[PDB]
Amino acid sequence: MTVEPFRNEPIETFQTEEARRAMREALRRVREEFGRHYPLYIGGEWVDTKERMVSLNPSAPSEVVGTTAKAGKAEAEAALEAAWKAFKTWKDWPQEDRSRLLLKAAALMRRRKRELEATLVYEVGKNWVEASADVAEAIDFIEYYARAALRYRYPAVEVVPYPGEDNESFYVPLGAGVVIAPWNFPVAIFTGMIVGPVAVGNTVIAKPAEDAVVVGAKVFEIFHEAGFPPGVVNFLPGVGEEVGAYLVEHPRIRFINFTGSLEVGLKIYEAAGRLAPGQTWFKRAYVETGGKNAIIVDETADFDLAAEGVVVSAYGFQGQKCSAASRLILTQGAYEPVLERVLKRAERLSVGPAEENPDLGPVVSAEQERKVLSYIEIGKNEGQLVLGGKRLEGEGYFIAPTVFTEVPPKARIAQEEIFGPVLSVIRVKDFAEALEVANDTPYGLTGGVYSRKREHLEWARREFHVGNLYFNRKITGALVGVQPFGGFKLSGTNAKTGALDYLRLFLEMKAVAERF
Amino acid sequence: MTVEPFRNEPIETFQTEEARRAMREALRRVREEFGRHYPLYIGGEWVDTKERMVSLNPSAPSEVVGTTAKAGKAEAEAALEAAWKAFKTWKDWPQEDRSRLLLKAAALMRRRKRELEATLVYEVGKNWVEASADVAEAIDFIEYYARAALRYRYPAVEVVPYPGEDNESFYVPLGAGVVIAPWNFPVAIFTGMIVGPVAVGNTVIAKPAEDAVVVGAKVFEIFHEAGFPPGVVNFLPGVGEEVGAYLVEHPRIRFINFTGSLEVGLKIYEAAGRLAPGQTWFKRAYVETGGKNAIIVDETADFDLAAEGVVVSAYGFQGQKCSAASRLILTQGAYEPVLERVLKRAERLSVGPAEENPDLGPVVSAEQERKVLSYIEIGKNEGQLVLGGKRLEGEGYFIAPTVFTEVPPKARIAQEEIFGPVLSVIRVKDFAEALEVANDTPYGLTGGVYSRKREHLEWARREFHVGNLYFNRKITGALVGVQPFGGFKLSGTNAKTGALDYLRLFLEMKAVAERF
Amino acid sequence: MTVEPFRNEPIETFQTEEARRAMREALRRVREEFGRHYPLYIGGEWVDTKERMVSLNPSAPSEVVGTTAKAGKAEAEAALEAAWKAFKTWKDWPQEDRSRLLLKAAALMRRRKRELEATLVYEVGKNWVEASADVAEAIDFIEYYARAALRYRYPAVEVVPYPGEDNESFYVPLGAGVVIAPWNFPVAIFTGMIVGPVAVGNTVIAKPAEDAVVVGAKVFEIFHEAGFPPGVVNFLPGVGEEVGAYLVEHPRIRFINFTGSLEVGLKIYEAAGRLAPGQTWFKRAYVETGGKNAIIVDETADFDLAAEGVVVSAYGFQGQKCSAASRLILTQGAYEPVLERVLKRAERLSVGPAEENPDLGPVVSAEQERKVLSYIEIGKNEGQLVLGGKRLEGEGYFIAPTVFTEVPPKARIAQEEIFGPVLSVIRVKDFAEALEVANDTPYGLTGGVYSRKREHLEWARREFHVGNLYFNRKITGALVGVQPFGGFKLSGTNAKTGALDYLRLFLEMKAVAERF
Repeated sequence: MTVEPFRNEPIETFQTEEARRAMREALRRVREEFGRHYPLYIGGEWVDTKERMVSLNPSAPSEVVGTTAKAGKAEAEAALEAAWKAFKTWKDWPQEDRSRLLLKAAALMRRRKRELEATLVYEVGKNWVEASADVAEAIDFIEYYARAALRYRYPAVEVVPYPGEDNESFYVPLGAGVVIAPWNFPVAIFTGMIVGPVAVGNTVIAKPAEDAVVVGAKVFEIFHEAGFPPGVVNFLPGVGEEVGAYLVEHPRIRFINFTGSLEVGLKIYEAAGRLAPGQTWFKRAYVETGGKNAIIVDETADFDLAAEGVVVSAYGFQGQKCSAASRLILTQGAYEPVLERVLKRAERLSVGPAEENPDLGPVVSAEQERKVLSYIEIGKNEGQLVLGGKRLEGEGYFIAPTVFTEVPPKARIAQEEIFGPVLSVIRVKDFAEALEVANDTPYGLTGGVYSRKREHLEWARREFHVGNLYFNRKITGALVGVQPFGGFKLSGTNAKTGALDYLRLFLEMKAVAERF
Repeated sequence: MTVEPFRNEPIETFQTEEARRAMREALRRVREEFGRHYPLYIGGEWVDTKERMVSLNPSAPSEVVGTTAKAGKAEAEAALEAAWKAFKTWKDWPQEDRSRLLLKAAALMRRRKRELEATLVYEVGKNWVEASADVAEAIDFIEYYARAALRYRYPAVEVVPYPGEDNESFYVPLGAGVVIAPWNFPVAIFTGMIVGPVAVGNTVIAKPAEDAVVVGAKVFEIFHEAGFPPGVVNFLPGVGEEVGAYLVEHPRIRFINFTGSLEVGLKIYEAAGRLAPGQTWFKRAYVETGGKNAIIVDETADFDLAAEGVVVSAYGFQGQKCSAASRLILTQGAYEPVLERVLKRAERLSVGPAEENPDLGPVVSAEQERKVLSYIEIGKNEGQLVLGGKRLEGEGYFIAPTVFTEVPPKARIAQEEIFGPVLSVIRVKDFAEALEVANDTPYGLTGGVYSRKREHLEWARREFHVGNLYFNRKITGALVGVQPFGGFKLSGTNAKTGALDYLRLFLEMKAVAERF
Repeated sequence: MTVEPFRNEPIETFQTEEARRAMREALRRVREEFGRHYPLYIGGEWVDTKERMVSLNPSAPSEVVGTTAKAGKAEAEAALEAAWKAFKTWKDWPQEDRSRLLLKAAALMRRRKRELEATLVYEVGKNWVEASADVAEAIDFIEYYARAALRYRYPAVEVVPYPGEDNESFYVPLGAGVVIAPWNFPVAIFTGMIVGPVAVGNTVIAKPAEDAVVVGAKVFEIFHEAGFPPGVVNFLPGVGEEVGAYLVEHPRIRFINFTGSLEVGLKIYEAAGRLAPGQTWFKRAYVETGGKNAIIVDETADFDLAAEGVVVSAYGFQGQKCSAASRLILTQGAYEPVLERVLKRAERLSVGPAEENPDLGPVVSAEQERKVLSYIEIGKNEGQLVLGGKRLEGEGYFIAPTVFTEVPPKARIAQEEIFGPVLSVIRVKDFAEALEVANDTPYGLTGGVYSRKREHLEWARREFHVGNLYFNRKITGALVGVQPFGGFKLSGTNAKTGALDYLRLFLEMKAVAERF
């Protein structure tokens, strides 16, 4: 190793005056630039288009936070040509050189931390700490993948020798692929999905989520200053499925890296399985498609600790997380004690403009607002509404922390991903039943258990079928390197982000023998 | 390690009297066993059916090597139920226990080596050494995967620690899957495709190729004797696409491991990408789909060494190998010298009943014979026939070693996998043109270069785009452990068999954190 | 590793206002609970008895600090049955699970640090820092052994392979044993002696020292909350030798872990060597039996540094340490300079109620007071009393720092462990003679040398025969992991605590071969 061992970027808590002052300055700088226009980034240069996209402030939707160019099929094709042209030489860069490029990008991002956080606050409605955790995670992905990539350097494969021959196996990148990023972690996941494949020699065309095109553009400003060769990374903000569909079904797209809804993920995986006219390979598609995550609490748990972790997991970033606790499974002995504590804590949560650092900002868009409110109506017909369930005053998309009790395990609100501040509480007889209910959903991303009984925790370690399980702590905020992130079942293909194994997905192996 | 380091099983050459005596007795006993009936193997027991399948001797098709039961949808469903029931407990076996079971199976297979080789001679027409290499490779897969599986034992993932927490990541098997094996390596690949997934905790339903159902049954006799728990491995010989289609599209099949034609592989990959009604996961499909492999020879090569390697690569097992040299690319200076030597060597090759240990036995079936002969007719209008090109006298499916020269790079016989004793010779100006022609096919499995020029060899190491490349030696016969086997492009998904990476394909990762 | 690398728990110095405030609050909480009664802990539950034991405050013996139940043979038998019942399943727990249980216990103990320290202050008379070091050491043992235990996980033995066979050697725990703990480190050593054996699969019956039964009970409150399965750890406070003798001589006690006086240690080792009626194994007995530790100072030393280290080593916790400097060996050139400095420092030491954080609290009991005063009388007949040697005013067992000079090397006070604040100074001609005198005792636990001469230090490294040797620093306070603790000769069996080797003592090995 030529750099210090990996360490996670500290998440700013803003408990110091300096931190608060720095954030206020960043917020002012960002809003003073709400009128900025960000073009597409293709072949190492910013390319503008006739049509544009408008990004709004979810805390005040009548306020524009920026505009960007709008990519169509023509621009997607141009980006693909640039990506393949770049791949021809980028794949030959020594891994040490590619890793240093990533490290430079991380250093540049770290120096623009407050700016990016403030952009997240205004563009997607994250409060201060949620914003800082997002940017810190992005930095972590860059730092982690830069180091992990070196573990695959030429020639990395362990093989059995043979007399009179040299047998050498090594990894090579796949080619040019497309990244389809989410709006809930538009800096962190957007960055990770791009730099992971790029680190080992692939080139990428990235389509940011419509609701977060501005912060995505700022991330590309960092890639540009870092010096990635033209074509290695491309930025294509767009409206609708045009760009994404064109690339996913393209015969010359080598791989697809996607994080988003199951609905879209299913279509992408199906399309990737088809041989487009003239295609000369089997496409690889990696998809992370959300979950319906539960936290189980039994009668032996520290009820106050459990309540706190549940509230953080259920309402952090307004519950707009694939890892969010949307189900609370309580055994009979823990039902009343835990529910009472959860309600008392939840009712004290503040909701308002994200920049004022409330416990909850607004949901991301009018469409998201419509979906969450629709699920709330569905919930009133399946469970018992005991807290919230209403839209709050203001143009911003403010929704109150909501809790439904007596929810049947197979109810729609207990099975479908709402992606909003809505928690469904389910009462069960014992721990065995808690596990059965926890596992009975089409998903398997995150899960948690609050209990002091060792046998219950170890039982869950072996039987709570989720990719990321947490005991006596929140189930959100997986840290790069510490907790490989990815799920089972309909939560995706188990592409563990923030783990050594992630990079292997973007490599193929060659074995070369020479008989002397 | 608790066993000796892995070593490849020696391939018998039958040069000693002892080896010849043992082989003659084995061949006689197998022949005297002609007509035997082998049932299906489901849930730890042999289960017969009303309908049956017949396996013929390609060297004398009027002879019935044996018959087997015929599985339908009902039997497939029963096998799937047994496989999932077995998975529940098999996945919990300590890895050391599962690995010892594999080692036992390898010891049992080793003691039945001559019998298995003799069965290959009669059922699929392999001469003696081709048969020995096949069985040796099967033993190698078992020995290799038994050891490789231990490298993934609980808790195998390297993670970054975090204060006040235990963070443990580990691998777990996927579930019950289906294996669709080829007829050309019915002991080796059949075995490898099954024991790899099983070694790490998965359960399998195996469908042998129609032309090799008898030897597949004998491999299952070994699995049964070894003691694999009921349901862990299941044997389902069948006719047509019924069984395979039913399982590949089944909502309860977790993964598909396939080796065969590109036509079938494309259909399987597409089907695996769809969510069958009620399916609760994204299916994994691994496919190895053949190739159009070339050997390049330039003017600096040892022409005699090259000619020998080309003949072995092109005509071994009648060219019925995904790794077979079906293209010979000669630079201008090497054209006449190498072609003259190849023709002289090829015309001396003996062809006849496999039991006689000829250089070439028969092709595997009447349909395969028809297809190869059809391609020969096509080739006559594309290139210049200079050797063979016809069926020989006899009931067996005997085809003479065939050579076409001055073949256009884009001719059908220079692009499509014939899978028969047909070599297409292409004349190019220089090495650069040779590499261009070598890469210009939809495949990328094996390739070779005969040259003394270091710069050409190293150039090919970087640019001859195939998964398994060989210099100054044959391009067939990849050894387990020594040469990870798998290709690029339409040759498949690059699932490298006989390599540590192979087992990772049949595992998913879980990350569990406990905050103390 | 799944947790951060081991680090020693910092020892609180109470130099901050917060630390002092926290201690004062803990002291108040502890004394407000002086009326508490603590039962025995058997089979996962607190079990009370008719008879009780009273624990007194050595700084004010008329004040009761708590009462506990009193175990007899019947309770010892009940605990033994519970321990064996638990062993049957506890031995099968994955090591990772057992280690996590220890880590939980450490976290719980860390959260109750001040409470435990305050209990040590009131129950055994430790001043503030001595109390904090004790609790910190206990936490260290738990953290260290939890990690060290994983180094022995299945299958940990390195063996030579053999053809056609699997040869696997692994460790397994012994069974149920008894722990007999000391009163001088009633949290640290009490904890270490228990959790070490327990971590690798053994079960334990622990008998706390009579003078420290209350703090021992509080440690068990931690074990109970942590969740050790019923029977794994048992608490049996008792009076006299009844409980200890019954268990040590029991045919069903597998091992004995003891730390205490040589008198008792000799009897335990002798008893362990006998086969009790019906016994089916050779008992293992580990004993740490004190010492008569010396610090040598030659004429090249930093006299001020030496004097400070000597005073700390001789009078820390009133000299009631197996590692305490009870002999000061001075070469002629260092005699006057060092003795003068030692006397000036020692005469400034404060003595009084432990809660006021004096340099010295009271000795632990009336019996200890009687013993120390008796040795002081013996000393007046062997050496020259130059400092202290008197009981101070107050009901508390306050004894002044004492120094005898011109002490013959073979005098009783220069050979027998006083375990009180009594230092014997011996003058010698040169370093060679210093080593001879240092080695001429029946013990060999700790020792120290203050010198700047490299040749003298390295000479001592090779010839000062003690298990724990220190150069130019105090000879007490061995840190877990840093300084494996244990001695030679009559100081014990050299069971190095806080070292990887410690756990091996509680394991036996099995070798299993399978011929395939």
